[PDB]
Amino acid sequence: IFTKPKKPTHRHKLEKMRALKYFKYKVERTRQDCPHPQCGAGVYMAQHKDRQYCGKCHLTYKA
RNA sequence: UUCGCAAGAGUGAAACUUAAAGAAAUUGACGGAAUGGCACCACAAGACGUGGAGCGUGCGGUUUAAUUUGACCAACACGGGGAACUUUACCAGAUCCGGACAGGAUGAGGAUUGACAGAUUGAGUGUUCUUUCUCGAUUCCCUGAAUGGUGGUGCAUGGCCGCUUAUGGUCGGUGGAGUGAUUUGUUUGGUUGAUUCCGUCAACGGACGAGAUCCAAGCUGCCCAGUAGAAUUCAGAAUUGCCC
RNA sequence: AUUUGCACAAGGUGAAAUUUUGGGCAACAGCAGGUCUGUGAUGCUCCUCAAUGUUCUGGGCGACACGCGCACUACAAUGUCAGUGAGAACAAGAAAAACGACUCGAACCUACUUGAUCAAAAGAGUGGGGAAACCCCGGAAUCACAUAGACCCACUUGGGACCGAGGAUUGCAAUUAUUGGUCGCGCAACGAGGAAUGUCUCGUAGGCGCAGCUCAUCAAACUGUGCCGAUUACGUCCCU
Ligand SMILES: [K+]
Ligand SMILES: [K+]
Ligand SMILES: [K+]
Ligand SMILES: [Mg+2]
Ligand SMILES: [Mg+2]
Ligand SMILES: [Mg+2]
Ligand SMILES: [Mg+2]
Ligand SMILES: [Mg+2]
Ligand SMILES: [Mg+2]
Ligand SMILES: [Mg+2]
Ligand SMILES: [Mg+2]
Ligand SMILES: [Mg+2]
Ligand SMILES: [Mg+2]
Ligand SMILES: [Mg+2]
Ligand SMILES: [Mg+2]
Ligand SMILES: [Mg+2]
Ligand SMILES: [Mg+2]
Ligand code: NA
Repeated sequence: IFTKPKKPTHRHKLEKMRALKYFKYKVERTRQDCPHPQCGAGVYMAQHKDRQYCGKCHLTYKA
């Protein structure tokens, strides 16, 4: 017998057009690129309401 | 019912129950039955102990969430088992899939992987949520069947080990004897640790085991040493005579 | 003892005199002996995604009124301390398709020196060794000492169990003391052990250490090794 609720398995979410919202004829990238040279271009830092985050190298820029 | 003084004797069922009971021989095993041998896992002559104390360790019991389990001469410092984590098989929790593959959904208008921060939490563990980034077709979702398991069953097994069993034991062929199971060979005697030999003989011929082989140790030959040593010369240095 | 034969007993010879000594191997039949906890040995069966798989965290396998088997230490003067001497043998020792340099280095063992103008245990350097090469002339302790040393028959300078404080080391982690080292505790029993019971015949028993093994750390275990070394019998079938 267990008392804690069962932990669900993590499912990946999606935006279904996530590349469109990164860019903005003239094209501008709405996401600041990763300054880390290893990640390079094409890796965009996340835009959280608190800080910026890189998916590859986990670099974090606090506001 | 007859006989008897009586004890009883003669005569003599059935109901019911039961698959054997018996008989003679054979091979084992056993004997508080004989005979001959043998062993310090036996004794004799003894020696050191153990059993008494403290402590180490293993086993049991008790306790515990768990105190994981096997083994009870031939279990108990034994599983090479002297476990802090691991080991670990037990207990309280928490991850991962290491469910290949096949079939069917979703699916690059994205199947999926991994994560900073703040919460969850034992965890500064993305284990889960909020949040979005990231990786891209490796996964994920469902059914089947696979996989792994110090899960069971050693009374399903292999292999290995222990023990019977440290003694001298074991088996055919052909021949003899019995209806046969079986027996002789494989033996009365002496000898040997020895079914070891010598003799004897309804046997003769063999095959294992014992012995032999093998490994060390003690004596020794050859060979050999800038990875072993020795002796002898010079050269240096030390003691040097009255001392008690 | 002997018709013979097979042999035996003493003594010679000899390093060795009867399976030379000690081991290894060891038949045929078996046992419902043990092992499914060695294996990618294995049949059947059980679990299999909040798993009996796997990993991680923490506990446990060590818990203690007790019983039992094995071992270690003792009960002291054939002694305990303190000092000095002479003196073994088996043995072990370091690493990669990875880490740095560019094939070599480091892991392992050990010697020497310092620490040290002041305890041990440490900590550090400098070398050496792939092991007949370094350790190493392997300074083991039982032992010895005419050491003119202390103790003097007492649970005592026997015994060293239990426990308290300091400090060091191994490890990612030492609390349930990991293990050494220091000062205390010693007033914990134990003064030779009932009934029963184990092993042993010569370099043996007993006593004494040392190495390997398990091992990052830890031996009262085991597997070997050497050292000091006897009493007794060399017989029997009374017991098993
Ligand atoms: K016949
Ligand atoms: K037999
Ligand atoms: K002390
Ligand atoms: Mg009558
Ligand atoms: Mg005898
Ligand atoms: Mg026996
Ligand atoms: Mg044992
Ligand atoms: Mg664990
Ligand atoms: Mg298995
Ligand atoms: Mg069996
Ligand atoms: Mg078997
Ligand atoms: Mg016969
Ligand atoms: Mg005889
Ligand atoms: Mg005979
Ligand atoms: Mg145990
Ligand atoms: Mg003392
Ligand atoms: Mg052991
Ligand atoms: Na099985």
